[PDB]
Amino acid sequence: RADEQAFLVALYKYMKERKTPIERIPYLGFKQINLWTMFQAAQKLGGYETITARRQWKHIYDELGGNPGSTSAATCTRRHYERLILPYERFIKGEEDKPLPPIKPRK
DNA sequence: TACAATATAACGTCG
DNA sequence: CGACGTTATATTGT
Repeated sequence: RADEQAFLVALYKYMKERKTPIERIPYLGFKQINLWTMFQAAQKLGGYETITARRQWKHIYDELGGNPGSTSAATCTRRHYERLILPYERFIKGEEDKPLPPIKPRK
């Protein structure tokens, strides 16, 4: 929890210095942004790499919770994640550990 | 004003 | 042929 929040406050400074602050990223599919949660959800559903190979965000919506009437709630989150932690998991996957391999065709 | 997010509808794929 | 999943479009809110 605390280190994801610390590294997303560091991203918040860097992304505000890139004309793309969290001040223009108001919500998460159902609830508030809560980055650390959609991150650990994506890391259970196979990182952003299994997500891109399978459109597994519908399953991230499963780890997030239920929201009546949605069929692409977490799908919108994909477009947030690709600017809100896809540029920062680069330190996790380049200078700590790579638990997400490039092998992912489909099923 | 314009931009971003969420919801709904349609299309495609799989069973 | 039917059901499920994914993608695209539209509407609403900030």
